[PDB]
Amino acid sequence: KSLRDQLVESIRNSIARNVFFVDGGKTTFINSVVKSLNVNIKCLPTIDPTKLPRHEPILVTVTARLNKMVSDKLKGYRKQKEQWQNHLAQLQRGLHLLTDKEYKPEYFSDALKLSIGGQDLSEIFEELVKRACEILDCKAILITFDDIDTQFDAGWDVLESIRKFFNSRKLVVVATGDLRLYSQLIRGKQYENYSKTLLEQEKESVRLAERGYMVEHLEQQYLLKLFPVQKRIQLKTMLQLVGEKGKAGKEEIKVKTEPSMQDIDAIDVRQAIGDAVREGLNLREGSDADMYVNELLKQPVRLLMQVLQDFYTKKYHATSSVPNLLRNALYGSMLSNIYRAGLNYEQHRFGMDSLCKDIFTYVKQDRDFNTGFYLRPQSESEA
Amino acid sequence: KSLRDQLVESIRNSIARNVFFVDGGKTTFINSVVKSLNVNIKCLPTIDPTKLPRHEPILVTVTARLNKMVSDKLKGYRKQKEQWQNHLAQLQRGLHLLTDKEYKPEYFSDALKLSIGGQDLSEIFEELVKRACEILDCKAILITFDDIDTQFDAGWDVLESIRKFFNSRKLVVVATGDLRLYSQLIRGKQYENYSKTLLEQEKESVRLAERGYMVEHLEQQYLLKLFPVQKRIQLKTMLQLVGEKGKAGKEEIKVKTEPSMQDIDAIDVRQAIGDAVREGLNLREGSDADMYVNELLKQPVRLLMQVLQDFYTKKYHATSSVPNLLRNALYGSMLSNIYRAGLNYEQHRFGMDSLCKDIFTYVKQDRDFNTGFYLRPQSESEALRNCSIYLASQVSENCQGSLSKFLQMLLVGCGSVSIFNQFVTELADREKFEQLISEYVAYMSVGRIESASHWANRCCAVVANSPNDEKIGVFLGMVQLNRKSRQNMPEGYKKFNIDTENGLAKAAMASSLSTVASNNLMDFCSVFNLIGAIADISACRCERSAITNAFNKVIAQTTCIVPPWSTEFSDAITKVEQWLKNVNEIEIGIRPSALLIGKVWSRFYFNLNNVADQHKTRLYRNAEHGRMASQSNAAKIMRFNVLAFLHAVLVEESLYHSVSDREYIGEGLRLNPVTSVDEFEKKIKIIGEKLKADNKTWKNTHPLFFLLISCPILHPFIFPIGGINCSVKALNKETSFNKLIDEIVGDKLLSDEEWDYLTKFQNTITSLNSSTIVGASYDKDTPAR
Amino acid sequence: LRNCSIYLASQVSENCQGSLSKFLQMLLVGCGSVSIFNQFVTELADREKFEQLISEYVAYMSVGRIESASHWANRCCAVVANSPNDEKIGVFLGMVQLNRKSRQNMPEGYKKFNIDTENGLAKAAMASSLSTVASNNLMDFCSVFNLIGAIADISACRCERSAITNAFNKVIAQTTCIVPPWSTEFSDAITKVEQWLKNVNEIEIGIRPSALLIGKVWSRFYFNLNNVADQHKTRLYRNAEHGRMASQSNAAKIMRFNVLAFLHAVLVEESLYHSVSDREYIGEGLRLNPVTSVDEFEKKIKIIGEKLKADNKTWKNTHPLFFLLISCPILHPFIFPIGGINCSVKALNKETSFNKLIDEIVGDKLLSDEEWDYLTKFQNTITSLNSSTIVGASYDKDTPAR
Repeated sequence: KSLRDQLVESIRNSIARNVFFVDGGKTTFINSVVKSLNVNIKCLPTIDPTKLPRHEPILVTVTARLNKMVSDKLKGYRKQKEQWQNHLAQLQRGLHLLTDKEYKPEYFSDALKLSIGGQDLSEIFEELVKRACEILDCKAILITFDDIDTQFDAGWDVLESIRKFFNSRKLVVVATGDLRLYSQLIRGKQYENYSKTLLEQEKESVRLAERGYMVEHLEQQYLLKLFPVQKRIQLKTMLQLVGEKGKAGKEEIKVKTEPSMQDIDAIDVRQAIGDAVREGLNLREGSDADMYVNELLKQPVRLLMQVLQDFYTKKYHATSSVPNLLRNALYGSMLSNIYRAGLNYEQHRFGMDSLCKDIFTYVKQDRDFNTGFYLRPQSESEA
Repeated sequence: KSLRDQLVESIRNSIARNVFFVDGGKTTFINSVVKSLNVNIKCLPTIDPTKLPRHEPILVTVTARLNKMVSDKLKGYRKQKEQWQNHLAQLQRGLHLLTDKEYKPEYFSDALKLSIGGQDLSEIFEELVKRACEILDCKAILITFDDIDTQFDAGWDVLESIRKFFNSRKLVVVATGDLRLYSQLIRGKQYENYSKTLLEQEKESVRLAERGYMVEHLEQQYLLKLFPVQKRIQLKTMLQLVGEKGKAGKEEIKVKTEPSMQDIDAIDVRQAIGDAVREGLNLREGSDADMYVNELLKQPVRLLMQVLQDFYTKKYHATSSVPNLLRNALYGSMLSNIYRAGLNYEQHRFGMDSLCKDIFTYVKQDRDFNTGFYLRPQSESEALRNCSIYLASQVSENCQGSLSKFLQMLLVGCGSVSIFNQFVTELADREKFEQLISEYVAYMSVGRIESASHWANRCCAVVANSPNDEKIGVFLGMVQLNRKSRQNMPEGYKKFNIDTENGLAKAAMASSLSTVASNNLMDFCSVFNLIGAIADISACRCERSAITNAFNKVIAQTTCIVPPWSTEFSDAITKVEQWLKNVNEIEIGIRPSALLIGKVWSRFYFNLNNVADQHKTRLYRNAEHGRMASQSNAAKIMRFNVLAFLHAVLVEESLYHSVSDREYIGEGLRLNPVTSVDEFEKKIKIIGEKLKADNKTWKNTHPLFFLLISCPILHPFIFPIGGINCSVKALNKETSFNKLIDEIVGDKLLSDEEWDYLTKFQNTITSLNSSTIVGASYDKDTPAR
Repeated sequence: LRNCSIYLASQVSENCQGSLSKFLQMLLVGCGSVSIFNQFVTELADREKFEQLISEYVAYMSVGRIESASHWANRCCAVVANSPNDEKIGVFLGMVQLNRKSRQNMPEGYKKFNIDTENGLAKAAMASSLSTVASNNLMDFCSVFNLIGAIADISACRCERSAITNAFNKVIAQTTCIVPPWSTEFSDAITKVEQWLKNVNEIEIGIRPSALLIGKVWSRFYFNLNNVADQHKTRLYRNAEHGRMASQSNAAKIMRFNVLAFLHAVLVEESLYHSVSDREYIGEGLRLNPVTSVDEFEKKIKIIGEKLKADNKTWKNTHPLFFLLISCPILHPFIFPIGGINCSVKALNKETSFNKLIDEIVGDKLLSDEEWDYLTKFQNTITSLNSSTIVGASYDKDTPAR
């Protein structure tokens, strides 16, 4: 992408917070960036916070990956090393601070032997990063964090590590995900600070209202802090990568419907969807088919991938009822949505007795009751 | 800053509680102070309570930093040292007191060996500070605490350490943050002291009330204690550092927009914001742009920094749509605010279907429902005030360069708020009120409209299930025409028939037809549906065939339900095809604001009720032919409803359209054409010959009015049969009203030989005059003399 | 709350200091936003319901987010106009609801209200008080609050003459608003407002009011207002027009005394509770309000008038706010309107001697004798409100004997 060139190239002249955020594929784009960086900038292997050991601070993972990169370099082609070890061991023995149930006085003696005073892990990690940058022939080390949609608790550890430890020039951070998720995490953590019995005592509408405005201000400032607006990345969607109604279509990509498809017969991408929709909905080429296609192009890119692939593979199947094929693909792809709405789960009673009741249920939650039986995709919500 | 000189200099002569508090950049100011101190006062490195190890008392961090400063000094240039060690070790071994789950007796023996008695950590730390002051050649050691906005639990440890340990001359404390946060912390800690089962037992309103007053007194005394009022620091805001309206501006600072900006080209700071706001909101230099800038200057200084930097860097980008740039910057900067309000998160469905629903949601939480569609930043709260400017940017970007989308904004968004107030609020508890809104959205199609005419069709039903006072079919902006020929008429009064109307007059007339299917399937001739029709043939396409079915959608009898709470057109199409091309070339040069669109609606909506009242009580048996100012019929009402639109657009667009720097309308007393065209004949005209002395046309300036006045759909309603006043006095305007219109449109509207019949037929309505209106008894005659 | 009271008193004292516009603001938006709620909105209201009624009353009233004082007064007209009873006359608290449809059979010369027959400043003063409320009938109210709101809006515009021009056009223009969700030709007048605004500008800076003064000025004003709403209510006879007497009242006399009720309220409390002078010049006397005649107003000005001289003081240094208000061209047409002047041998001795005292304060002489003579049997004087019919007014009996 030219947008990944964006991210690389602004990162390049961003060192001559320092955190770049990407909305949203996220994983594929992050990996592309990691590569395009290989004017030197080191890049740690992408960290997936949802796949790490559970109770393991992000600082531990970052330091371990940095240790492997530094030792792999140090190995080829000793004076430098034990003084990398020095900071590694001292960072270690200073790492009880993150994990302890409480403070015990034996840790005072640990804080009085000797550039600020004490055992502040921020300083030790920043010298560790200075170590790594001197050793690796690099200035800044790109700590890149992967999306957290699966389990967004780990996002809090990521945010705290970014705030407290990765705040340094020798580090540039690229995080990705959905900013609503981080909003949620931060707001919940901000509510955590209010004292218990205060919350159970002051329960007038004014108190909840002002505490809401207040957790507002705090969460907003937190996010403007860790994720500067100027450093946030697009990651457009599909409909933006293709034409709207024929008056657009920057960098069309094409999809492949058949096995042979010698990179010339590939029937577009807007087409594949239009053709599935027109065949399986029996809709003609009116503005209504382009309608359904437009809505379906706005989908999470995986959902479109899976529906469009199931349909066409089973279609090859059928040719060694298209609406049956599209219906099966849509049932599987939108399965969580229909199971939300209370529509019929079973395939063995699709028939049409359950179809009418499904439409009535959909109309009931879509309200409407006037154009709802059209089944046009106009509703409040994705589901 | 001179204010940091303040803090340093009062601290300097404050030692010759002792805690200085700073409201709120806090971090930058604190660091500046730490420096300005380097008459000696030692200063510990600034402590950030949110970045310390978790379970670590503030005393530990303070003592460690003091130990490093003392040992770094002690190193250069032994008798003193082991007696610093003595206090360090004894403070240590006396530090189990802060951390223990409980007391164990082995600690008694620790408290009996030997200036007060025991192992009180306060004394040991105060001697440690005396140690450090003797060693370092200083009197007082500035323990400076950094802001805690991130995680304000640590503020409690800070407060307790200040109260119990840093209370000493050899220590001066500078804390910073927001005093509401510390209020919260202290109040919660005070409630902590009340016994459990007491709290679960005494739960009368009096008990909670007195315990509230009581935690009041305690928290207040705590804060007056730890943070003396005389020692609290300003830390002004941005708007105070710059001018209010040009009558201020102490120590202006300037921002830099471009990379080169050789420390002279820096275009101010108030300017950068004013220029972003005026470009991305399309707001002109009126008091409204300085408005938005004033509100945005009051923001947390980081938010302004980030929005103002994103906008201008991406602007450099664009020059190797400004409203798109400002909208993106505002969306990112105010992201938490909009995500609070429940507005659309996604960028991939910004469009304008979600824009109208966003405005309705904002108005719902801003209450108002009367000026809310203005999107002015006036709300209770920071969150909705931010959302207002973000939505203004959304409107400016989405409506830019589109006459269809302008009418959309105007109708769906603003009307979706006005209609609700005056015709749906009479029903509505909060649970019930929102659900009434929920259907009003669902029925109105707000957020999911197909077409503007569809909204207007549904608007007819909503408006038509409330009015009273003799039950006439003369509603807000419409006339309910009789469709059953079962009523005994005086004179030539009879039904309405679409077949006797011809060509464009029929097409214009049929666009306004609206059928509502409650139980009687009436038919309304409504101005909204005509406006909705115009929106639907404004962005179809270059085709002539596409215009054809665009007609057939709005021309055809459109029938809808009341809410759940009560060949022959050949030349007209070329003409609409004509005017659409005319719109297409030159609609792209239109940058409206939520202010302009809201104010055009305000005039239009107001002018509408004057027509709904003045012309209501003038439906006589001979009032037809509308020859006079005090005779009205179904044709005169509709003509002035159409004229009310065009006048509203002309006036506000002469005032609030960012295509021209100034008004061509003049400083005058501004009225609406209700029963005659005095005011409309006027303003066009006074603008008409000013444009020439200014060497301007109706094209370059006043685009929207020019496109609307030139619409063939509107022309039949402008000079209908029986809607033209025929007095010697009244004609001098109306004949001179015609000329001005022709001169703008570029083609001459009615032939004299068509003009003569009017004042003594295609493209002119000839059957609405004698169409009877429901409830109009039509039994009385016009007054004489 | 006791601490909050003194804090808010300090807020009022600081913010209203040196500003006649902000003084009227405090007075109207703040204090009125409380009284109006009591007497016209409490009849509806549970605590959950009560606060929500307040929440809309704030939201509709624009309390906390007002654009202009006239906007508040326009919304105040609707709130006041959805409760009164007892024969359903259009004589409300501080206002008159004028008929706008000429469909009613009149005795005598009674007819509509028309703004076109009024001229120059009289028109401008009259049109400022026009208020339209759009519930279902779009009536028109001539309200003292909107006139006070108008004065506030042309008190802090600026030094310009053009800025005053559109300041007029905002308050002059037909202002139309909804009921709450719970029911060329002005050339010389502008120079004059431009005149009086400069007069205000030099010397408004020397005005330091208190929550006590502002609250007490409102208390007198608000009280005087209901005496006018009752004494003049039951005096609308067919021949009560020309207002020649104390027991004959019309739409012009009611409004004049509503304006006089304001000016008297300011004069009295400001003689008592304004920190610009150490003492009162009003005297230890029994203190009444001008309701049906100007006995009390002719009085206090005067007793203050010649005390100021023995004390070597002027209406400038002492009693600033009253001096600025009495000198406002906007108010003058309502002071001596046609049919609002009592024409009894007894009653005139005050009113002719009421005129002199006013001229001597303002510094310019208000009406020419040859304008004064027509009054006591025309620009800068209201001549069309006398014969303007009021809704509900019987207008059938003329001064019922005994």
